[PDB]
Formats: sequence, structure tokens, C-alpha cells
Amino acid sequence: GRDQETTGFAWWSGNARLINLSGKLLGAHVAHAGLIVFWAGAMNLFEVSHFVPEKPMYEQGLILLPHIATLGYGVGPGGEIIDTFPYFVSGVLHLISSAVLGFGGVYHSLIGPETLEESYPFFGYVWKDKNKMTNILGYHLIMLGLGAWLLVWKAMYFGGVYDTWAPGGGDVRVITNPTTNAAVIFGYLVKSPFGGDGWICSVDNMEDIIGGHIWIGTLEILGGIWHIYTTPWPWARRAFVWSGEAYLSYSLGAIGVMGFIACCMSWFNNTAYPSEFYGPTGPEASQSQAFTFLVRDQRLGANVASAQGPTGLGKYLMRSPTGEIIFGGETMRFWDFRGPWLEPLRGPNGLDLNKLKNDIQPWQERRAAEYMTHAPLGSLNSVGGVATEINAVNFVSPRSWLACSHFCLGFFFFIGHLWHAGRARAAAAGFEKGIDRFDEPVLSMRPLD
Amino acid sequence: FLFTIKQFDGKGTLDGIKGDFLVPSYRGSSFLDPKGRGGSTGYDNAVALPARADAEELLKENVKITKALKGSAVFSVAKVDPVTGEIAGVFESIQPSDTDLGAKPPKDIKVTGLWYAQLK
Amino acid sequence: LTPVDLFDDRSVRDRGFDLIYEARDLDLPQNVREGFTQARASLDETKKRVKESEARIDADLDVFIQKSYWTEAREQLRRQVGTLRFDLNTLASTKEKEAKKAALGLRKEFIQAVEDLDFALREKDQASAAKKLEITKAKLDSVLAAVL
Amino acid sequence: AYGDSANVFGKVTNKSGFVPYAGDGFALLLPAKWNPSKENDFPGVILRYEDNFDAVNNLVVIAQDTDKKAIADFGSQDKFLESVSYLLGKQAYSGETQSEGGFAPNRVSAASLLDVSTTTDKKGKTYYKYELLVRSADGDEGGRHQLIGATVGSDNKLYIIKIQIGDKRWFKGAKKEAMGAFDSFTVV
Amino acid sequence: GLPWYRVHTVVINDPGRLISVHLMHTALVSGWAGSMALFEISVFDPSDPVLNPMWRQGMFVLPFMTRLGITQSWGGWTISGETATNPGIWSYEGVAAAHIILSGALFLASVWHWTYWDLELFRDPRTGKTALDLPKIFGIHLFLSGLLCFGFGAFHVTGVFGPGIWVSDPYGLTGRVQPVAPSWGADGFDPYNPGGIASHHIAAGILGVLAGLFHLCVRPSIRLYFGLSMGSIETVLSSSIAAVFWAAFVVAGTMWYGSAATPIELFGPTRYQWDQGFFQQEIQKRVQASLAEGASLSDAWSRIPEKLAFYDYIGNNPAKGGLFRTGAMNSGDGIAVGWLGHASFKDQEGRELFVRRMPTFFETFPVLLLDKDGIVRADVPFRKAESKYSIEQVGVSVTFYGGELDGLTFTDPATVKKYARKAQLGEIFEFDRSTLQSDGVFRSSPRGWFTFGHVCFALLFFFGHIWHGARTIFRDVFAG
Amino acid sequence: VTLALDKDDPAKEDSVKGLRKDI
Ligand code: CLA
Ligand code: CLA
Ligand code: CLA
Ligand code: CLA
Ligand SMILES: CC1=C(/C=C/C(C)=C/C=C/C(C)=C/C=C/C=C(C)/C=C/C=C(C)/C=C/C2=C(C)CCCC2(C)C)C(C)(C)CCC1
Ligand SMILES: CC1=C(/C=C/C(C)=C/C=C/C(C)=C/C=C/C=C(C)/C=C/C=C(C)/C=C/C2=C(C)CCCC2(C)C)C(C)(C)CCC1
Ligand SMILES: CC1=C(/C=C/C(C)=C/C=C/C(C)=C/C=C/C=C(C)/C=C/C=C(C)/C=C/C2=C(C)CCCC2(C)C)C(C)(C)CCC1
Repeated sequence: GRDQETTGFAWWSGNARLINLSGKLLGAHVAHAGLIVFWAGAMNLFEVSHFVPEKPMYEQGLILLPHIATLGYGVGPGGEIIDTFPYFVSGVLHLISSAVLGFGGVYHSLIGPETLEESYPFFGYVWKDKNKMTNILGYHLIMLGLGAWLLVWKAMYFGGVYDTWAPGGGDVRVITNPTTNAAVIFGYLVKSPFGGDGWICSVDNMEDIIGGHIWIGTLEILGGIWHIYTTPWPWARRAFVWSGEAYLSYSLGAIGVMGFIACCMSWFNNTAYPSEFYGPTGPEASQSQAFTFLVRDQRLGANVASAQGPTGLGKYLMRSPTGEIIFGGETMRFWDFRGPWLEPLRGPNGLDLNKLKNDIQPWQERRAAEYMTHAPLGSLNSVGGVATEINAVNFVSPRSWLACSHFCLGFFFFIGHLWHAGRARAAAAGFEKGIDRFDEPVLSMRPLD
Repeated sequence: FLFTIKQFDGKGTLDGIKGDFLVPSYRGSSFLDPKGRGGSTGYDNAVALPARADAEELLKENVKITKALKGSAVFSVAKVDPVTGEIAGVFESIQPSDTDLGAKPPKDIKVTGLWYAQLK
Repeated sequence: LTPVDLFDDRSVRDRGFDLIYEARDLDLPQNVREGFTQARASLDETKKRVKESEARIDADLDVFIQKSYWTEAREQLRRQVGTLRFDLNTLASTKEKEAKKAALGLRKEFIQAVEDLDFALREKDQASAAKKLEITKAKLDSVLAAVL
Repeated sequence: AYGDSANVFGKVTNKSGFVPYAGDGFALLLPAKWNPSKENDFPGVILRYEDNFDAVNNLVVIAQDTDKKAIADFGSQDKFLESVSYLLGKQAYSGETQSEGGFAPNRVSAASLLDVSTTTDKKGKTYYKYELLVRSADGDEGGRHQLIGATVGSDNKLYIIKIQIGDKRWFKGAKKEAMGAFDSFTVV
Repeated sequence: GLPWYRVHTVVINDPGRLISVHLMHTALVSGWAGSMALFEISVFDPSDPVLNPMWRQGMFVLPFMTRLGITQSWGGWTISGETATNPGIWSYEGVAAAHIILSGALFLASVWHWTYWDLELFRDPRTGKTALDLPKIFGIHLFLSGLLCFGFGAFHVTGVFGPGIWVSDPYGLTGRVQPVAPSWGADGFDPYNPGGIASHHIAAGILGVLAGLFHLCVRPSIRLYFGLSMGSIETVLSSSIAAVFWAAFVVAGTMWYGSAATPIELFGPTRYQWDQGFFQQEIQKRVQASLAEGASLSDAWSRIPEKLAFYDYIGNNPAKGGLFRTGAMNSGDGIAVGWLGHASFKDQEGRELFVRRMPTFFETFPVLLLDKDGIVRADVPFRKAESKYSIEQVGVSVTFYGGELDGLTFTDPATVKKYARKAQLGEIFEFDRSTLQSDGVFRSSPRGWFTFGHVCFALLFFFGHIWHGARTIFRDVFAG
Repeated sequence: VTLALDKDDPAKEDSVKGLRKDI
């Protein structure tokens, strides 16, 4: 092990004693991967064991199974779960794989050499050695590109991902014409993050998703080769801190942003996160309620078209500021919502009361009714309900869990970026420990006021 | 103002089809004011000032009149597409403005525009 | 003071007025709430619904394609045809061994055709949509011949 | 200070969700969570219970002396419903209005009969039963479900049970309680 | 350069100028006493002593002057409402003028003591340095204090020489300043027993005199003197602050909870009185008696004194007020003109319906009419889509017995609901909210304002005791 | 008619008369 007397780092900063220990650092990272793979496998098998075919996955508080279901495994027409053995296979595979990674980490943390540069030059690396650092980034960049292409392969081959917008009903579909038009693929990137544009969260077609992964997959592999055969340019070296903590701070900041984006994706996107498995989105639940009553009242004998509300802005239907006909009520804020159950009734100009008056299919109703009841609203003790509700329902939208968890994760990792980045910059300057007590810069600065 | 031609019964020539239309109250009886006083659902009294809860404030409290008014509209067919059975022309209508549930007098709103319809 | 008016709306329940309430009964199994079990139980009702979808795919849709009403055509797909895939599956399930397998194969070939036609509407290609629709009609008729 | 040992590792007393209640010639299984109420909404109220939180979910058992020895004597179920319409309530609002969607002019409340039935107890007496959903311009609770059942006891007394549930709670489980108590209602 | 919060520390060791600075404070207090009184007299209306009492007129010092005897005024008017036949030198105006003249005299005295601060009296004879024998100073002052206390209770309060103290019936319907006799018994400790004041002041007074002699004769213990820094002026200041803040809490509670020293017809009714329906029970009681005698409802309600009915009003409740709702009670509800009479709400069935009164804790309370059994039979529904207790469907009619609306019956839903809203606020009285342009909101009585101000001062003075006391105990550390 | 309590209580449930002797 190590002691503070020889490192200057206390036990609460012990892992910081592994910065220059390449061999030990390898074991630490490899081991941590084992933990991640372990949970993926363990929790998956736990979910499979606690899964029941009489209830939707979202009602069973399952988060991992929805991911496999979206990949198009053990799912059928309407999102109905045919079998769960595929899910069991995934858990078993990850769990056993975690053992291999665990052994490697333990070895590279005990028997393995504390450093590798002395023995294995290829693995041997020193922070600041930009060339080597860029090469390492390249290798991992290629790996991520291959992973994205594996998804693209599963979409156009080896079966297909589940398409909630599939024609004549939602089910797994083999993407055959993935969007490769740069304008469409990169359009999302330049889209405003505000309402309507929804930036990249707006992606509603699997064709763009698979096509976008095609673009990112290629660029990452090409970028890896570039970083493998190129060294940072003068401008970069003069505008970046070359240190392990600095490199970590860059990753911390990036992963923190990715966390926030993932939170929004799980809360707004319904394509990449099928509402059939992940449950309805906040906007989806609201629109579903308006549709549920609109249908019920219309059947009772109410003209939803000319039904003035208390404010006079239409009880069931109204016009979006843009002009599109939208459901009335506070759901006006979610007028930009788009779901496979509501699209058929829509048309060039907002909703089509013709479809609403006649052509409303029973499933369009049943689905909306189910979504309305299973809204994302919930409590920490898992007491399902808008609020001020009695303890009767035990359900919290999986979307809520992912959105809340990843948001908090992103926030902390951003704070970690600020901590590591600032310390890295201060370390480079040399004032990380504190003031010289003899070269205090302020004492040499202008007396200001 | 609630722009509307509810219950319009124009009966002029192909052009200038003069008619009258209903002008429902801009706000419904349920609609509650800032004070909470409303028609079907409301305090009906100035709960804020207990000593003056009921007084000349009657015009604003316990009134919340939601009676519907009437307006006149004239439509004219500029063109007719017989093959597609579609008609289009200009419309002109003068309707009363919001009366704040009787709190304020209504104001004449002259709305002019174009109209399109398919005779099928 | 007026008595609350009463209306005899008992007929609403006949026109699926309890669909929403049934779908919101968590006590009912998910399949029951979704109506999947009900349809799988009612073979004649399922077969009828399938023929309704056939009419929409055959004696319809082509209209929008002719007038380039892509939005309506793409919405023509799904909607009532939305359950077609589930319907065809249960009818094929009625078959056995090779019969069921062969029927499922026809179901797949048809499902592929409907997706090709839908992509044509997405690209707003009338010529491709027209020919694709004809292919879809043939596919459905083949599946119908087997499932029915 | 009765030395009753705590039910440590014991068995639950009642999980049926319904507590059996007995009254004057009438018996029914009141919802367990529902608490006694002290508001006589109508004349002849004998039993009045309401949900712990939402008072909209309430149950009233009205017993009125009636010469008729049979609920049929009152006439057709529709006729009887007209005579018992008072339960649905009365619109105090009288203001002329036409800005209420889904409601006839000058009408801010509408009751819709969705089901009618005439069940009979083992004893043999029949039970005029009606299911109605009352909607309001405010649309509070998304409507109020009304389960009304009536019959004449051997005491030559008309017994009427009216259960009201806010639509919100109706499709959230409250229906199960209402139905159980309504079916439990029995008059001797 | 003494900090702003330490400028008055200059006289800490100047006994000669300490009297001067104290003389100033006394002068300012005396001046305000007469000034505020003169202002109140200039803005007071003695025309109506029933529906326009002093507390309704927002008077604060006038009640205190009346409490000890002052009732007449050179304006030829008595606080009783009758003409002041001979107000005398002690008229409200006279006592005010006296305090103002006293203030002036104190000011001149302060000037002299400030100028001639170096008096040999302050110097100690043994050393010659300025030294005060705090031990004896307290004793002599305590002895004089006891004399006044005993004299006030045995003469001014008793009446033998003093005019007397204000005593009123339990319902403050009738009361004035009459000589009282010391209870000298267990009842003497009853806060609502006037006699207790004379007995307590006489007893406390004689003891104080004796205690003063002890402090004057017996010297302080050596251990106690040092332990309590009996040689420090700040020591007495800290202990004195503890005494004033303690009394402030006691005085406030006496005003809020009410007592024989706080007449309800001089400071207004207490909030608890309404909470327990004190005046309301009396009104109903005598009404039932008159009905039992055989008089009609009108006769019984006509017998009810408007003053008693005026007490039975949520408006007169002191708690019913606002922190920034400044002004007299008359402002915000109008000047009471008369009593409309008792309002009897009855349903079509003939059942008598009682309007639930508004609890003090509630700024706005829903109108509910309940039967004698206590079952709500009628109310003003917030939702009228399908009401089941609507005043209309219940058919409630309000009939006023006695007062202005005596024999007046109202069936108009709006009219009945209007009276029902007033009924929930207690007896229905006519109010002129034009002369003062009332805002329509209730104000607190002088009783409530006095309690709030003195409680606040008391809580703050607690910090003063801790601060000055800490300085005395840690004088060595605070030294500098 | 109604007893003073049968009147004070419905008007004020916290009235001393209604809040006393209740045992
Ligand atoms: C008769 C009571 C009394 C007396 C004689 C004193 C005397 C003294 N106090 Mg003091 N104090 C008291 C009560 C008293 N205090 C109480 C109740 C509190 C609790 C809030 C305090 C808290 C307190 C603190 C925190 C401090 C003192 C300090 C001092 C000394 C400096 C005075 C000063 O700053 O000049 C005065 C100069 C000023 C600018 C202040 C006047 C400004 C006021 C707010 C305006 C006047 C408002 C109004 C007229 C006040 C009277 C209200 C009354 C009618 C109810 C001084 C010897 C200071 C000290 O160092 O102790 C030795 C010190 O810091 N006191
Ligand atoms: C992901 C969590 C994680 C990982 C992977 C590591 C990894 C490592 N830490 Mg570390 N540490 C952690 C968390 C972690 N730490 C936390 C939370 C703290 C704060 C309490 C510390 C504080 C800390 C200090 C102060 C030090 C380390 C050190 C080290 C390195 C060698 C450990 C050692 O010297 O003796 C090894 C420890 C043991 C032999 C005891 C048991 C550990 C074994 C390997 C765990 C195996 C468990 C698992 C069930 C085995 C599976 C077997 C398989 C067949 C299934 C190593 C690479 C040391 C170092 O190298 O500094 C330069 C050092 O001094 N850590
Ligand atoms: C992969 C990301 C990552 C990595 C590799 C590191 C690595 C390191 N960090 Mg660090 N950090 C991160 C993320 C990361 N951090 C984030 C996101 C934050 C924001 C909260 C921080 C905030 C932070 C601070 C404030 C400090 C470090 C420090 C350090 C160094 C000391 C290691 C150590 O403490 O020894 C052994 C390991 C421990 C003592 C950790 C103990 C276990 C923790 C305290 C229990 C927490 C459990 C947690 C609640 C579970 C939920 C997590 C999540 C779901 C919310 C080390 C090199 C220290 C340093 O000096 O930097 C050079 C230091 O002061 N980090
Ligand atoms: C036969 C002779 C006689 C008689 C008949 C009485 C009769 C009476 N005396 Mg009395 N007394 C006598 C002799 C007599 N005394 C003698 C010889 C002395 C010694 C000199 C006293 C000293 C004395 C004192 C000190 C007091 C009385 C009081 C009273 C009255 C009781 C009502 C009361 O307690 O006030 C109201 C209720 C209380 C005082 C109890 C509350 C006390 C708390 C502890 C005060 C709060 C202090 C604290 C800082 C507050 C914190 C904040 C708070 C929110 C918690 C009563 C009429 C009291 C009085 O004057 O009435 C105002 C009283 O305070 N007497
Ligand atoms: C270095 C170190 C550390 C740690 C680290 C780690 C984290 C390790 C781990 C490692 C690992 C990572 C381990 C793991 C393992 C696992 C395993 C080995 C598994 C196994 C499995 C099996 C045996 C089977 C199972 C099964 C199946 C799958 C099927 C079904 C049934 C069952 C479930 C039975 C610490 C912190 C202490 C610090 C110091 C140093
Ligand atoms: C897959 C897919 C897709 C695609 C996506 C993409 C394409 C992504 C990418 C993204 C990206 C594109 C990312 C990147 C990022 C980067 C950045 C954002 C940059 C940053 C920068 C920095 C951080 C720096 C800074 C600075 C300055 C400049 C100054 C000096 C200092 C420094 C240097 C620090 C889509 C859409 C179809 C959807 C579906 C799926
Ligand atoms: C010189 C002289 C003269 C005259 C005198 C005089 C004229 C006196 C008076 C004086 C005065 C005229 C005094 C008074 C002053 C005032 C005061 C002393 C008061 C003050 C006030 C206060 C202190 C209050 C405060 C506050 C506020 C306002 C707010 C709330 C709270 C309180 C209330 C606390 C003669 C003829 C005698 C002769 C001799 C000389």
C-alpha cells in the first residue's frame, strides 16, 4: 500500500497516490469496470427474478429490462413481453464477465507492477507525454466507434430495435434505410435546446437514430486514427493544461454534461425510450388525460369543438400560439408532444376534430387511459400519485428515477470538474499548496484603492 | 373579445349574406375573479373587507353576469370552384367585446377577413 | 333553484364507454387492460377487425397517394390498421406446426411491405408509394388467405 | 390495564378492506377507511359515512316510511328515479349563461344515467338500482359517480342507499369500495 | 472617539450629570404624557358613550387617566357622557397641562445638575473621589417607594383621601370610579377582585417601607457585595432592567387576559370573552328569562341593552386586527350608529337555524346555519351547480327582533345571506363608515396594542439585562 | 325554543357553557 508520510496525501485522498502508479492505476480502473459490469449483470438477474408478466415493466420498477426490450429482445406486437430468457442471458453474461475484469483489476492492484513504463513500454505512459496520451485516446475512440456500429448492425441485421412508431402497430423493425443526410443528422445538433426544437431530444424516427450512430461511429474511429497518428498542435499545447488531474477534469466536465442530456432524453424522448416499457412521459400523461375526458364527454354528448371553458379558451381543444389546433387546458404547454397513439388523429394543422369525432380507435383510448393513470408523478417512498394522495398505489415512473438520478450525477460530476480543473491549473502554476509567505503576489501588485 | 360566429344564420344573396350570431360571455360562470367571487362557483361577496363585504361593490360582487349577447355578420362569395365544390369570399362582423361578467360595458369590435369553405 | 337535469346515456356503455375505466383498472392483468387477452379470446371479432384493416389498406389510402396527402396516408397506416399486426399474429397462432409457421412467414412478408410503403410516403414518393401499395395489397391478401 | 400481549409475529385482524355494519332493518359492509359522518344531507338519513380525505366519496342510507309494500308499487324504475332525483342535488345557480361547454343553456350541471338494474335478495325483495355520472361546468373531481339503490323493508319502509365517488378516485380504486358496499346493502 | 453606541457612557462616572441626563428622560416622558393626552382630548368625541366608547375612538392615555379617577373635562363633558358640572383643576385637560409644566421644570433642573455636576455630595469623604453608596441609595429610594405604594392603596384607591379606582359590573354595562375596600382575604388574590388592589398596595407598601429600613440600616455582606459587584452602577442597571422587563410581561398579561385593573369599558373587551361567548351567553340568558316571564321575542330582544349587544361583536375583539392597520377601531368598520336588532334565521320547515360565529383565528369563515342539535341545515355554497344546503333550497328567512329592524322579516336570498354574513360576526349594528371613510377592515383595540408594545419592550429588555449583566460580571475582560 | 346552551353551542362550539360540565 502507501502512507501519507511518503505521498503527502491523506487516506481520504489515497486514490490520488495512484496518479504516477500506472500499473496500480490500471488495476483500479479495471476493477471499477468489474463493479459496473457486476451491477449490470446482478441487477438484470434481480429484475428478471422480480419480473411478473401480468404487469408492464414500468409498473414493476424495472430500469435495465426496458433497455434490452428497446434493443428488440423478448418483445412482441404492442410491446407485449413474449419471453424473458434473453434478459436472463444478458445478466448471466455480464455477471460472469465482471469476474474476469475483477480478477484483472485485483492482479494489477496487488501482484501486477505499480508502474508499466519500465517493463511494458506500450502500456507505459507519463502524463504530459501528449503523443502517448493522444494515442491512448485514439485506441478508446476507435473502441466507442465499434460499439456504436454494433448497435447499427443490430438495427439493420441480427434482428432489429423495437419501433414504437412502426406502421400498422408498434413492434421491432429492422432499419433498412438509416438517415445518412448530414443536414438531417447534424440538424439536431444546431437545433435550439428550447421548446419545439428540443435539440437532439427531438429525434422521433429510428432511421435518424441509427443513421446518427453511423455518423458518430465513423467519426470516432477516424478521430481515433487521427489522434493515434497526430500530436497536439502548438495552439492546443498553449491553451490546455497537460496533467492527469487536468485530463480527468476534462472528462468530468464532459461526462457531467452527458448526464444532464441523458436526464432530458429519459424525461422527454419517447422513441429511444419506448413509453411501452419506460411508461408515459410527463407531457404524454397530460395529453392522455385531456384525450381521455374529451373522448368520454364526447360519447356522453358534448361538442368538444364548440365547448368554451371557464376562461373562454376552449375546454377540450384550442389553438397553439403558432396556430396548430391543440388540446385545451394547462396541457397547452405540452402542445409540442408527439406520441404514436395521437399522431394518427393529427393532421397538417394540429389535431383533426374529424378523427376526434369519428375514427378514434379503441387502442388510442385504452393506451391514453393507461398512460394517464401511470403518470411520472410519484413520491420517494414510491407512493404513486400526483400529490396529496393516500398511500394506495406503489409506483414511481422509471423515467422519473433515471431523470432525477442522472441529473444529480451530472451536477456532482460538474462540481468535480470545477474542483479537479481548478486544482490542476493551480498545481501547474505551483500555488496549489498555498502562498509562498515570501513571494505573495498581492504584496507586489498595485495598492488598488 | 371572443371572435365568433356561433349560430350564424345568414340569408342574403350569394353576396352580402347578412345574418346574426351568438356572442357567449367571454368568461364562463365557473370562472373565478382574483377576489374568488364568481357565478356558479364563487364567494359572491368581498370577503377581503368584512365590514364592506356587501355594498355598492354589488356591481362587481354577486353579479358575474354571464348572459350571452348578439352580433351581426355579412358574408360574400368572391369565387366558386364548382369542380372541387369549394367556395371562398370576404366576411365582415361587428360583435360586442368582453363585459368582464358585467363589470365593464361591452365595446363594438368590427372584424373583417376572408372565409373559405367546401360545399360537399 | 332548479333540479339537476338527468339524461339516459346508458347507450354510451354499449359504445365502449368503459374502455377507459377498464384500461385504468390496475387490478386487471396488463393484457386485459390493453384488451390483448379479449381479442385473442374473440376469434370472430379479431377476424372481423382484420377484414376492416384489409379494406382500409385496399379500398383506401391510394386516394391520399394520388392527391399527395402523405400525412393522411401515413396516418391511414397504423390507426385501425395499428392492431393488424397483433390480429394477424393471433390468427396465425390459430394454425399449427407448418400451417402456423407458413402463416407467420406470410405475415412477416406483408409487414415488410407495409413498412416499405410507409417509407415511400415518408419520402413523399407517389410513384414508389403507388407501386409499394399494390405490393402491400397482394401481401395482405396472401396473409388473409392463410389466417382466414 | 388489560394485559393483552402485543401481536408480535401475529396475524392481521381484518384485511378485507370492508367492515360489516348492521343498522335498523338494513345491513352492509362499510369501507374500512371510510369514517362516520354527522351531516344529514337529505331527510330520513339513517347512516352517513365519508372517505378519510375526499368528502366527495360518501355513503348515505335514507329510510322513509312508505305505504307501498313493494319498490315496484312506486312504478317503473325510471318513474322512481324521477321521484328520488332530489338525491342528485339541485342547481342553486340561476344566472342565464351559454358559455358552459357540454352543458345546455342556463344549465351548469348535467346528470347522465349509465346503468339501471333490479337485483333481488335471498329473502326475495327486489332492489331498484341506478348508476349515474353527474358532471358540472367547473368539472370538479372530473364528475361525481352516483350509485343509488332502493327497496321497501318488511317494516313497510323505503330504504335508499346513495354512494357518491369523485371520478378521479373512481378510476383509482375507489370504485372497488363503492361496488362492495353497494352490493353488501341488504334490507330485511 | 466613543463609538455611536457608547456616547452616553460619558456620564457613567459622573453622578452629578447622571441625575441631569435622568432628569431629561423624566421631562421627555412627562411632556409626552400631557402632550398625547392633550392631542387625544382634541380628537375625542364624548357625544356617544355607548356605541362610541373611548377604546373605539382609539384613545390610549385617556383610559389610564379615567382609570384613576379623571372623568370630567373643562369642555363641560364627563367620560360618562353627562355634562361636567365642575371638572375642576383635575380635568383631563388640567392633568395634561400639569404633566407638560412638570416636564418644563424637570428640563431646567436637568440644565442646573448638568452645569453644576461637581457636587461634594457625590465625592466620598474618606478619599474625596466621587462615590455613591448604592447599598444605601437603594434603601432610601425603596423606603420612599413603599410610602407612596401604601398611600396610593390606602388613600387614592381606598377613597379615604384619593378619588378612587374605576370598578365595573362583570359585563361592563355599568361602571365608574368608586372608592374600594381592601379584600384582605384569599379572594384578594383574584385578578378580577378590585378590593385586591387596595389590600395588595397597602400590604406591599408597608413591607417595602420595612425592607427599605433594612437596606438603609443593615450593610451588604462582604461576600455578597463582591459577588454581586454592589459597587458597580451597571450592576444596579442590569438588575433594574431585569425588574422592568419582568413587570412588563406581568402588566401585558394582565391587559390581554383582563383584570379589575383593565376595565373592558375603558380598554375594550378581551378576545377570550368572545371565544367563550361571555356577553353572548348573557344576552341569550336574559332573553330566555324574558320569554319565560311571558314577553314576546321582540320584548326580550328589546330589553337587551345595545351596549351589551355591542360587546358581542367580533369587531370589538382585540385579536381581530392588523400590525399595520393603524387608526381608531371606529376607522375600518365605521362609527357604530345603532343596533339593527337580533336576527332570527329560520328554515322553511320552521326549524330555528343558528349561524356559526367566526372563530378569532379565522380571518374569513364560511357561513353555516346549524340547528339546536348542531347539524348544518343551511349554508352559502361556494359551488351552486348541485347544492344540498343552499339558503334557497332550504328556504331560510331572517326575522329581526328589537333594534332598528324590529319586526322586519326578510326572505330575499340575497338579503338573508347578507344578514347571515353579519350574524357570523356577532350582533348586527349600523356603522357610519363615511365620516372617517372606514376601509372595511377590523382594527385592534388599545388593549391589544398596549399588550403588543409592552411584550415587545419586555423581550428586548431581556437582552438588555443579559448585556449589562454580562458587562458587570466580565467587567475585567470588558475593561478598556 | 332552544336552551341557551342549545343556542350558544351551535353558534360557538367553544362557548364556556358548551365546553363545561361536558364530563
Ligand atoms: C434605562 C435603560 C438603559 C440604559 C440607561 C442604558 C444605557 C447604556 N447602554 Mg443600553 N440597553 C438597554 C437599556 C439601557 N441602556 C436595553 C433594554 C437593551 C436591549 C436592547 C440595551 C442594549 C445595549 C447595547 C447592545 C449597548 C448598550 C449600551 C449602553 C451604554 C451606551 C449608551 C449609548 O450607546 O448611547 C446612545 C446613543 C445612541 C445613538 C442610541 C440612541 C438611538 C435610539 C435608538 C433612538 C431613540 C429611540 C427611543 C427614544 C428609545 C426609547 C424607547 C422607550 C421610550 C421605550 C449606556 C450607558 C452600549 C454599551 O457599550 O454598553 C455599555 C451597547 O453597545 N445597551
Ligand atoms: C473502486 C474502489 C477502489 C479501488 C478499485 C481501489 C484500488 C486501490 N487502492 Mg483504494 N481506496 C478506496 C477505493 C478503491 N481503491 C476508497 C473508497 C478509499 C478511502 C477509504 C481508498 C483508500 C486507499 C488508500 C489509502 C490506498 C489505496 C490504495 C489502492 C491500490 C492498492 C491497494 C493496496 O495497496 O492494498 C490492497 C488492499 C487489500 C489487499 C485489502 C483487500 C483488497 C482486495 C484487493 C479487494 C478484493 C475484493 C474482492 C471480493 C476480491 C475478488 C477476488 C475474485 C477471485 C472474486 C489499488 C489499485 C493504496 C495505494 O496503492 O496507494 C498508492 C493506498 O495506500 N486506497
Ligand atoms: C471517475 C471520476 C473521479 C475520479 C477518478 C476521481 C479521483 C480522485 N479524486 Mg474526485 N471527485 C469526483 C470524481 C472523481 N474523482 C466528483 C464527481 C467529485 C464531485 C463530488 C469529486 C470531488 C473530489 C474532491 C473534493 C476530492 C477528490 C479527490 C480525488 C483524488 C483522491 C482519491 C481519494 O479520495 O482517495 C480514496 C477515495 C476516497 C477517499 C473516496 C471515499 C468514498 C466516498 C467518500 C464515499 C461516497 C459514496 C457515495 C455517496 C455513493 C454515491 C455516489 C453517487 C451515486 C452520487 C483522486 C485521484 C481529492 C483530492 O485531493 O483530489 C486530488 C479531494 O479532495 N474528488
Ligand atoms: C393580603 C395582601 C395581598 C393581597 C390580597 C394580594 C393580592 C394580589 N397580588 Mg400581592 N403581594 C403582597 C400582598 C397581597 N397581594 C405582598 C405583601 C407582596 C410582597 C411585597 C406581594 C407581591 C405581589 C407581586 C409581585 C404580585 C402580586 C400580585 C397580586 C395579584 C394576583 C394576580 C396576579 O398574580 O397577577 C397576574 C399573574 C401573574 C403575576 C403570574 C405570572 C408571573 C410570571 C412569572 C411573570 C412573567 C415573568 C417572565 C419574565 C415572563 C417570561 C415570558 C412569558 C411569556 C413566559 C392579587 C390581586 C401580582 C400582580 O401584581 O398582579 C399583576 C404580582 O405580580 N403581589
Ligand atoms: C483493489 C482494492 C479494492 C477493491 C477492488 C474490487 C472492486 C475488486 C472486485 C473484484 C470483482 C468484480 C469481484 C466479482 C466477482 C463475481 C463473480 C466471481 C461472479 C460469479 C458468478 C457465479 C459464480 C454464477 C452465478 C449464477 C449465474 C450467472 C446463473 C444464475 C444463477 C447464479 C446467480 C448463481 C479496495 C476497494 C478494497 C481498496 C483496496 C484495493
Ligand atoms: C448518435 C445519434 C445522433 C448523433 C449525435 C452526435 C453527432 C453527437 C456529437 C456531439 C458532439 C459534436 C460532441 C462534441 C463536443 C465538443 C465540444 C462541445 C468542444 C468543447 C471545447 C472545449 C471544452 C474547449 C474550451 C476552451 C476554449 C476554446 C478557450 C481556451 C480554453 C479551452 C481550450 C478549455 C443523432 C443526433 C442522429 C440522434 C440519434 C443518435
Ligand atoms: C421648558 C419650560 C416650559 C414648557 C415645557 C414643555 C412644552 C414640556 C413638554 C415637552 C414635550 C412635548 C415632551 C414630549 C416629547 C415626545 C416624546 C417623549 C415621544 C417620543 C415618541 C417615541 C419615543 C415613540 C417611538 C416609537 C414610534 C413612533 C414607532 C413605534 C414604536 C414607538 C412608539 C416606540 C414650561 C411652560 C413648563 C415652564 C418652564 C420651562
